Amino acid sequence: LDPLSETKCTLKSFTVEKGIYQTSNFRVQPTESIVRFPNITNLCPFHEVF
Amino acid sequence: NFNGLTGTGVLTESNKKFLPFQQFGRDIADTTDAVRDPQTLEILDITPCSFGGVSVITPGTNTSNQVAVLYQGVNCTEVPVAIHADQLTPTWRVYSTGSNVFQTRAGCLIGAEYVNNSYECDIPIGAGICASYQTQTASQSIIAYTMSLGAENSVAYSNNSIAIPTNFTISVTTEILPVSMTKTSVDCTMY
Amino acid sequence: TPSALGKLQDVVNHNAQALNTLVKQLSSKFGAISSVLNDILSRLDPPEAEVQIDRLITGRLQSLQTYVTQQLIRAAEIRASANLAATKMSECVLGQSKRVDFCGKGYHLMSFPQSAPHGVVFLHVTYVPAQEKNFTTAPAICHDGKAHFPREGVFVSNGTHWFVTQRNFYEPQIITTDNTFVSGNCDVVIGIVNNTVYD
Amino acid sequence: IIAYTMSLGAENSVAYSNNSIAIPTNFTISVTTEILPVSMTKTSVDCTMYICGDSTECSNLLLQYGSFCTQLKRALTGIAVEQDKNTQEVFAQVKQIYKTPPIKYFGGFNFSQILPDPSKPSKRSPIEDLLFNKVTLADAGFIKQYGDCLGDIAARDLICAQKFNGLTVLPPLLTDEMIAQYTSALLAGTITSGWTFGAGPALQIPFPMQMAYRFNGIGVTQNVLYENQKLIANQFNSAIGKIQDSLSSTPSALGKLQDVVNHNAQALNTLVKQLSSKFGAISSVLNDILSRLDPPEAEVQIDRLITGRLQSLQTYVTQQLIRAAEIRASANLAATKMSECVLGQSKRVDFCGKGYHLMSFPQSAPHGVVFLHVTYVPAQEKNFTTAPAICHDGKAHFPREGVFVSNGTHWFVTQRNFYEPQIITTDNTFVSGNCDVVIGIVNNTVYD
Repeated sequence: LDPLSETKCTLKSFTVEKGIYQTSNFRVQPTESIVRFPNITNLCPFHEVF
Repeated sequence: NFNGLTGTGVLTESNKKFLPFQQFGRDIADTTDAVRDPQTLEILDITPCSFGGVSVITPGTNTSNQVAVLYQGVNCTEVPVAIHADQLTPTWRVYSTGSNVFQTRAGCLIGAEYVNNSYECDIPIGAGICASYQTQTASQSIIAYTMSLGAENSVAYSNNSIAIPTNFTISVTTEILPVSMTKTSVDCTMY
Repeated sequence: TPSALGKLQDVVNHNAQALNTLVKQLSSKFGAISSVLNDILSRLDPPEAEVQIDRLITGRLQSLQTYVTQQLIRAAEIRASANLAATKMSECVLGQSKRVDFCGKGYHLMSFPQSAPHGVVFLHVTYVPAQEKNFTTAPAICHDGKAHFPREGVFVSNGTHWFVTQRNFYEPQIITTDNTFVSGNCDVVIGIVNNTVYD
Repeated sequence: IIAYTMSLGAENSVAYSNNSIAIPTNFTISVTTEILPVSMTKTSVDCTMYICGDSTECSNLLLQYGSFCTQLKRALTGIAVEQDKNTQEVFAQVKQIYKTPPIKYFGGFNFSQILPDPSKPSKRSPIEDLLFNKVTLADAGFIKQYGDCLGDIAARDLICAQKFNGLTVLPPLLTDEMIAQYTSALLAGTITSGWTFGAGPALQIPFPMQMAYRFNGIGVTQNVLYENQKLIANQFNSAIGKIQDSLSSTPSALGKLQDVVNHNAQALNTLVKQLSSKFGAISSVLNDILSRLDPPEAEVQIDRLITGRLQSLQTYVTQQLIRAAEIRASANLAATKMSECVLGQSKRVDFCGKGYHLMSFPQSAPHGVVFLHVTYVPAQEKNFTTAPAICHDGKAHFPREGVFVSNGTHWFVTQRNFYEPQIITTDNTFVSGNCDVVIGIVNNTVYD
């Protein structure tokens, strides 16, 4: 919810004394993509049988 | 993913001299740092995605709930969160704006008003900047200031001037030192 | 001040935080389907149960090694303080220490020990001068053909007369032959001044 | 290659005798560079970044440990705050930041080599500039632009790889400028007041008189200084310059601090390389296992990797804790050395430099401290005949604060650490006891 809440969860106490008591976490960004490059390597003789 | 090699990062198109027999590149730390396109020949450097640790500066909860945030080792000009609420899940807590940012040599400090008044360091952040929930802003808020190393002073050194005390004071200071810890014992099988 | 004995309170807090965490480690399912042994033997057969119990034995053993290791390191920190307290006791209490900033801040007069739980407290008494004045100093006094240096104190003048006195207490007394020692002429001294001496 | 038995130094044989005493006729002010580490590199780690590798499937499995990772984090934070406290206690011993006045002739002494030079930023001294240029830090913990790790990784920028796994170095609380200010304040206080600014208020007194009291604190009377003030100032300046030249040419001057930083960097690098090691699994990446092996055994494999990397982190933390205990002992020793040599005149031998200590000066070294110990050392000694007492009239006259000597047909009295003959006088010699109990008493006159 808020930084004051993510620090209590790590300190496991609902009261947080004065200071920098917790380096909560780090920053990240999600992504998405596809697989199985490449495709132009070659054709297929599948047409020869059909 | 290019030829079975998965990962996450930012491509920056380097001119790294990959030879015909080279398709992947690993840096000094055995970490991937460049790859070739399985179709074309462009060499793309796999640079890391936005990454940086956060430190939550909080005064005594008994005092208040206003809290400051520090992105250690990151310049404010970077992308701290700057999201539209639909970019990253693990850090829904957003503190992009606030009109209170001060870029220290230790990181971008959000939620603290910088002041030129040097006081005694209460909450050490880093790079000389310390925080405090001073009530001289009167309202009260989290501020930031270069720690005051002490009260300025000087001695009028002269080739013929000397100082000799006239009275004294019997100061009784105190010192505390741990001498013995708690003596414990354990049972391997019972534990 | 409630945070005066924090150095000692930290000890009993870490010793508690060391065992309390060591108890929560028993809930850690180290490569196992359950952290309670009785549940494993009740749910699996000995052949397949040993494949799980053998794992919990490793983690719970490493938890003790991780515990005993820190205690040894902590034990070294206490002895260093105990040796310092043993030295600060013998030097500050059983005698007068000339080591600056060791038996308190200032010239050491005496120290008094006080017992405390899992620690020790020293009441250091120090001589701190105050309300000093400024005078004119002369490294030596040029008498009738010879320079007289201060035996143990230092020379000073309020502007019209010269007197000798200790450094840490202004007790001006006249320049006397017994208060000074003669060594050489005056030309060898840089900032020497002329002033009579009492015989 | 030639092997041999190590020599224990050049041999010597003191010409001892029941009536032979050696006393110095001259002396020399020497300066020695004593380096001591005061801090080490601070660290902070993310368990998931190091181990899992940004995978939600491995996170909760890593959360099955929980406390294990947090214990290490707290230990590292403790080490960090301990390094900060060490710096504070070593440098911030005085709360009054003294300012150096317009340099006037200090009876001959020239501190231009250790005073802050305003001709460049950081307001530090040339020796401190050299010290800073000698040591190179792999990661000072400062701000790094996002473009740094975005290309041109041919250099030794392993910090990118170390940060890709949670390992990150923090900047120390007190910047180099604050340490320089503390050092300059201590130097100004010791050169303007002496040993008084450590006990309380700054009592001003000429540096010549300060050095005279230093000398009186080791036997040599004030006259030995006043009558040889120019020579002593020249010796001090020459020794300072020689130490500067040595620290400049000698590459192994700051070897202790260099080894400290190298050990820290090597520990970080090996802890990173441990990631590429196959801890009995089929691959180093958990995604490969997830995409190739089934959950039933993939969970056990992930547990295996997690245990291995947690043990790696635990070994690193234990080594860092031992090194931190070492550096804490060193920092306490440095604080004591400051309080004794810098803020006072120490009587302990081999603690404030080789020889009788007169005064010392601190210099802000990176992750450490360099003490310039000024000492008093005799030279060109000479042999004389001694007598424990002097019999004049049925009574023995003993020395008050020195020793008897004899150049032949005449007898005189003098001090120990310097040669300054004076006639045997009643004020110089106290009388107690007859002449029958002493073994080596000689018949001679005591002037009145």
